[PDB]
Amino acid sequence: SYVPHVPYVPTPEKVVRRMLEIAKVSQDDIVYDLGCGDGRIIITAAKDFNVKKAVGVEINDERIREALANIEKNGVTGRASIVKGNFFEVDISEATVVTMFLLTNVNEMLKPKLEKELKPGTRVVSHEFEIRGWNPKEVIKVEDGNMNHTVYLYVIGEHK
Ligand SMILES: Nc1ncnc2c1ncn2[C@@H]1O[C@H](CSCC[C@H](N)C(=O)O)[C@@H](O)[C@H]1O
Ligand SMILES: [Mg+2]
Repeated sequence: SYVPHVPYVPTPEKVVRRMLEIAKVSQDDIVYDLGCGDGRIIITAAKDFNVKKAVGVEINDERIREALANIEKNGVTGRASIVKGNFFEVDISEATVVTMFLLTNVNEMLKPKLEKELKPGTRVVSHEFEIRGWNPKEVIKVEDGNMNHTVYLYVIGEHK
């Protein structure tokens, strides 16, 4: 379709693990990755963090096939799934943890949806990009070799 430009660029695995640690993801959680790419975040959530449910939303068909293929080869089909669609339109209200690696302007556009649909205490973790106008509970630097990454953690209902 015709959604704001957000190309496929994945979060490095070390940053993926740190985003989930920072949000304190556990078995009780329901993790949504908005724009899931190859599915690495929801697969790590299910496989390493034992989450009861992980859902990736993805609009690109080639990416959906890779993600579904990755879910199968990791054996997590029970708990991890993909929703084909525009993340702007898909209901994310069941999420207890939402992960994002998008763009600051796309973060901006998502602000009404996040506030509308997410319950208080929902944690939202963003790789690299700020949610402008919100106050993060934490801002963390993650070193992956000689690369530095910033991770933002917000908590719905304590973000303003
Ligand atoms: N409006 C939209 N709805 C669903 N997916 C989208 C989207 N806009 C971009 N995407 C997808 O979101 C992905 C962003 S790349 C980030 C992938 C993953 N969250 C990670 O951190 O590794 C791309 O695969 C792109 O196809
Ligand atoms: Mg980065």
